[PDB]
Amino acid sequence: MGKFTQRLSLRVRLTLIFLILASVTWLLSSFVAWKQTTDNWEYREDMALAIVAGQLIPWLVALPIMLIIMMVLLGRE
Repeated sequence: MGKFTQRLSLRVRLTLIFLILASVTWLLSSFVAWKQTTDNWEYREDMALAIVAGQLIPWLVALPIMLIIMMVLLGRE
């Protein structure tokens, strides 16, 4: 497998998607754990308009990342 040899943001395909997918899942978990309060099994914790934003933030950024991951293989995203 490659990616590590190239280490230029992105280059390979299929592997990077899985890697990022796992990274996103882990990130989401870390985010869920990263609870905020004051100043500036579980699954669905009682919250008004925060959990959605927390989940959305990484999603909005991850979405393009995935596209870029796949696009990089073509030549450029």
